[PDB]
Amino acid sequence: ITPGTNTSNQVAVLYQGVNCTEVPVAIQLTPTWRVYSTGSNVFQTR
Amino acid sequence: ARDLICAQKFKGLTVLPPLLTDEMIAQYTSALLAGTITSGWTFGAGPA
Ligand SMILES: *[C@@H]1O[C@H](CO)[C@@H](O)[C@H](O)[C@H]1NC(C)=O
Repeated sequence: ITPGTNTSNQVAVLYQGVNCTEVPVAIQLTPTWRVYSTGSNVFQTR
Repeated sequence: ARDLICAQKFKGLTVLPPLLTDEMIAQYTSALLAGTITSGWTFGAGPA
């Protein structure tokens, strides 16, 4: 999820169909695509 | 029994949840009924 390259470089990443807790990148495919263990607050959505 | 849903989730078949939940969809219908009952057809054309 991106506001737009012109607007900003910040991005949001959604991991579909998984708990945040069991399988974050904090502990994985696309490892360089890390966004840190906690880049921000993790939010568990449906 | 594993049902069928995550039997299908394995082998990489996934169901994306709809953007609008069931509750909000029902909320939309409730608003439509309120407009029909209280304002007739007026709310559709413009201000209720
Ligand atoms: C996995 O996700 C579900 C739904 O988001 C949640 O209810 C459940 O608690 C999670 N697993 C654990 C061990 O918390």
